[PDB]
Amino acid sequence: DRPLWLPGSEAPKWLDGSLPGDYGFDPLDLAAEPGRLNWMVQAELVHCRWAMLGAAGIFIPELLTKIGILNTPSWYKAGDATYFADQGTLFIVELLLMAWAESRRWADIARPGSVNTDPIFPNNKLTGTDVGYPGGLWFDPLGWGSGSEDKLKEIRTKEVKNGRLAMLAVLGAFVQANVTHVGPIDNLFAHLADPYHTTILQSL
Amino acid sequence: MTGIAEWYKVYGKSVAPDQDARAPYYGPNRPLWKGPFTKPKDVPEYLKGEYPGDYGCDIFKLARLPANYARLRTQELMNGRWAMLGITGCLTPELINSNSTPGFEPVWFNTGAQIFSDAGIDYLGINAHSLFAVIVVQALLMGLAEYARIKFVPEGADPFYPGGKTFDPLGFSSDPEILAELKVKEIKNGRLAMMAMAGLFAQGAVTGVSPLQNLHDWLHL
Amino acid sequence: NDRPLWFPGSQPPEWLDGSLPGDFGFDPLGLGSDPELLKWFVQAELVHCRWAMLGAAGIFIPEALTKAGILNTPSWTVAGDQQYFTDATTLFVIEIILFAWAEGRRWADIINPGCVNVDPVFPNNKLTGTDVGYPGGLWFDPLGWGQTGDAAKLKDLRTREIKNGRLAMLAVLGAVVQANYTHTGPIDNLLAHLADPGHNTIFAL
Amino acid sequence: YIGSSTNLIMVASTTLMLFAGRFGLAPSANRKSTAGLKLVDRDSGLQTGDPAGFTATDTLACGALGHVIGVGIVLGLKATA
Amino acid sequence: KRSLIFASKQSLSYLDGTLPGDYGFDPLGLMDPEGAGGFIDPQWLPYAEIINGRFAMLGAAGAIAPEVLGRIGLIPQETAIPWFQSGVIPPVGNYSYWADPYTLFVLEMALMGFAEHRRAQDYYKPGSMGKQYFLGLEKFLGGSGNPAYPGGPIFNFLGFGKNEKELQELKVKEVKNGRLAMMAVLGYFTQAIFTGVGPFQNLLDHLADPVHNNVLTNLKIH
Ligand code: CLA
Ligand code: CLA
Ligand SMILES: CC1=C[C@H](O)CC(C)(C)[C@H]1/C=C/C(C)=C/C=C/C(C)=C/C=C/C=C(C)/C=C/C=C(C)/C=C/C1=C(C)C[C@H](O)CC1(C)C
Repeated sequence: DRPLWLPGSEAPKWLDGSLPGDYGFDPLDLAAEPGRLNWMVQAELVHCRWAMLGAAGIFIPELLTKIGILNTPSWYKAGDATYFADQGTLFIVELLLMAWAESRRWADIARPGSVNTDPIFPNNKLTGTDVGYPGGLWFDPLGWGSGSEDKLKEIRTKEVKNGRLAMLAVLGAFVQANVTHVGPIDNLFAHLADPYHTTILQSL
Repeated sequence: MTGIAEWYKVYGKSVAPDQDARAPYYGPNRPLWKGPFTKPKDVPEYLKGEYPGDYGCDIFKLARLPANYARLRTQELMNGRWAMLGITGCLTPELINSNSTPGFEPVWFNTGAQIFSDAGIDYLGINAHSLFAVIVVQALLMGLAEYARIKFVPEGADPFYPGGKTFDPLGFSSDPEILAELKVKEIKNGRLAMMAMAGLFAQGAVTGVSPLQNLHDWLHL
Repeated sequence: NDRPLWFPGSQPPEWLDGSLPGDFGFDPLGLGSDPELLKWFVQAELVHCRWAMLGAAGIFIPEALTKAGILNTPSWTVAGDQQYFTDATTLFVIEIILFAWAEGRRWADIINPGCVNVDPVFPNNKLTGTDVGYPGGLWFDPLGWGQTGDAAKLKDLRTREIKNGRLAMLAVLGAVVQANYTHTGPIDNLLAHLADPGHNTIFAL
Repeated sequence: YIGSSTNLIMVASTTLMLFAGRFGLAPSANRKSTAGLKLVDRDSGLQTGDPAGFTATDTLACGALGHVIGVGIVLGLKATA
Repeated sequence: KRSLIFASKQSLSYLDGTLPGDYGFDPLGLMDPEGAGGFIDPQWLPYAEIINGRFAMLGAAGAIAPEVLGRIGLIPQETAIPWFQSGVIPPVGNYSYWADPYTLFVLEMALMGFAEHRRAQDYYKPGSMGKQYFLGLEKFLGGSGNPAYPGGPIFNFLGFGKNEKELQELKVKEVKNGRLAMMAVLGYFTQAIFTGVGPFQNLLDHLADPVHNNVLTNLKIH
């Protein structure tokens, strides 16, 4: 039917053919129970989108810092720099603003098509019909995610794949700076210099 | 009905006729190789439970052919019985006396080079260094027992459970039910002997010290 | 199907019937009784035989060409403990990564024949092979030979390959054990054996 | 202490008493002794998983008497030798 | 039909399975209805078991909670002390609270009396605590037919056990956890005497070197 993670195999029954990025990769059957599949697809959507943003703040800064256009600190040292606010205050402000946005999304997931109206002004509405893809003039200012179902799967598939790669990259940076005690981009430009003696094994 | 055959204080599962000594270990309601986590996907459709020690573990699908299944069962029984004797023969020497001061050896895996060099085999503390005078005798004696076992089945006795008067002199198998459970007991103790043997081989290969001294080091320290 | 046997005066095992290449009814232990296990075993035989062909070549030809010729490889037994472009404990991982792909494709072929006959990148470069253990295509049989339509010449060539391969397996096992014991290379040991066939043997250690 | 003579004596005494009680060589809950020291069977009313009829009370009694006898032997062997 | 631990012919006559934790374990025949009396009778022993078990659940999860929370480091370390050093036994250890432990004991006796006497009066005379005026909330403390399970708007405010099957299973779970907590508190006491350190310290000592840190090695007291 479709190219799966393994060339010779049979896709799990629950992952029939529908969701974007569907490749029948579920060895552990972590979405076999009915109803859990909807939760997981939303969960992966959230992580990947966060990871995309998190990778652009871990590599692009260091990308245009090592060559030098910004002079920003490293990703793993930005947690101590003094900013106009306080680190603790910034944490709490995030927590409440995150609470509002996360809570609005949670209500959408639990009851689809119930949080589609602006509270302050009950005239502005959010254009969205698929859970996890809410449009409107804020999230979708260009109308690039509405129309034929065919293009929806393409762009959605493009979205998740870049996201899956992004999640993997950020996991690297985390562990991969933890043991090497050096920046990610520095590792890249040290791996293309002497590739055969700059490997995971030679870092213990 | 015969010598220590009415001796019904060894059953293992039955205070009374409430069980018939074969209800468990056989049939559909029997213990399986993953306890209550054996939702049927790996329990095949040929391991119904007619044979002793059937726990429904055929991951690699070796016994899917009924003829091969019988051969494997016999082969399991034979390494099983020999393993039982071997582990007993590897431990009892080192529960009676110890230390390799004379040409004696308390270590199971160092008793075989004992004759080869220095002295000869000195039972508990039959000499010289002649290999091919035990070898021939053992080869001759085993070849004929080996040969007399693969053949000479009296008329209809199981070639692996003869149960006559020379192999079942004590008559434990007079009652069919007590033969059914004793077979389970035999195979299960045999499997334990085999795992113990693999432990001795692996532990000797790694640690290189006598198995009981390994236990003493592990427990005491 | 009467045919030459490993042991002339024996009844061939029932499961073997001579159809497989190199089948001489040599199953004294009755290991390949189950048909599926027999299939797995023939694949294992083919892979070991080819790897042993390569190993025998790389063990003897350089060592045949050191006592003469030009190539002075000091030994194959101490060849591992040397220096190269890359270190050993990471060359191993590089090899494992490079081989995982091909070994997985072959595994999938064994479990599901035909599913791994297409090039993943370009869906046109097929392999054109319906017999397991012999893909063909253009990476494995580039120079035409490998197929004969509907005939038995291919079976003869298959038997030739199997037999050369079993010889190579035995030779490489001999290389390993005889290097371990004789503490010396294979080719000079051959020369010494030729010098004194009688006294120079497996007993004059 | 595991290989000590005291440990060996105590283990042997307890094991021997448990064996005697379990295999009908000593009085138990279901094994009454008459005036002639012959063992007759009685219904103590205690259900046990032991096929022979060894109960938890039988186990406790046999262990207690085995410990008593083992302590006696240990102290006697210490005082004498 | 059920698991039997050490049942007997006598015990199984009156232990049939109605009670949640009923497994026939009555080697002493303490719940025989033939000789029911004051406190040794079928109506009181299950209730006493439930109450001892509930207080033991609070005890086992309370005698070790401050020590665990101080080990993970979120309560002050001076409040992260073994249970016996919290003023319950002043000789082994004492702590200075807002009131001396005898004033605290008098306050505890007053409050627990107001609660416990009402519980008793509902046990002896069911429904008698929902009639007389009690600060206007006597209607919440009415209880049900079973003294051990009032299940009112206060004692059951998340409303578990809507159906009878889940209710009974939850009863069995409560009884099992209570028996476990009772045995755990007995272990706390004996280990406090024999070791001199808190239960979590004993657990960590056993987890560190199990073969040299156990009852056999540690009946040297100190
Ligand atoms: C193709 C197989 C092959 C061949 C041609 C040789 C050839 C030789 N070996 Mg090696 N060897 C082999 C396999 C082989 N070996 C294997 C499998 C082992 C492991 C058991 C050994 C272990 C070994 C040791 C330990 C020693 C030799 C030695 C020798 C030499 C003297 C002969 C001898 O002692 O035979 C001994 C042979 C055996 C013990 C096993 C029999 C060999 C195979 C199984 C049977 C023959 C197969 C086939 C019919 C031969 C066709 C040959 C054809 C091309 C003419 C000679 C150069 C000795 C040496 O270095 O002398 C200078 C020596 O010390 N070999
Ligand atoms: C909830 C039951 C429970 C649990 C989990 C433990 C656990 C432990 N006890 Mg405590 N103990 C208990 C009850 C319990 N005990 C009771 C009732 C008593 C009074 C008889 C004691 C008296 C006691 C002493 C005096 C000592 C321990 C010690 C220990 C440690 C094990 C080493 C040892 O010698 O054990 C000995 C264990 C016993 C003497 C009691 C065995 C019988 C009881 C009923 C426990 C049965 C456990 C059972 C499997 C249920 C576990 C529930 C759950 C974890 C699965 C370990 C932290 C030792 C320690 O602190 O090491 C540093 C130590 O010196 N315990
Ligand atoms: C079941 C199954 C199922 C699924 O399907 C899969 C799986 C899981 C894989 C599987 C598994 C398997 C296994 C585990 C097996 C094992 C085996 C063994 C261990 C054997 C032994 C076996 C063992 C044996 C025989 C033993 C023997 C012994 C002997 C001879 C001995 C000898 C001796 C001695 C005495 C000592 C002295 O001084 C000397 C000598 C001479 C040294």
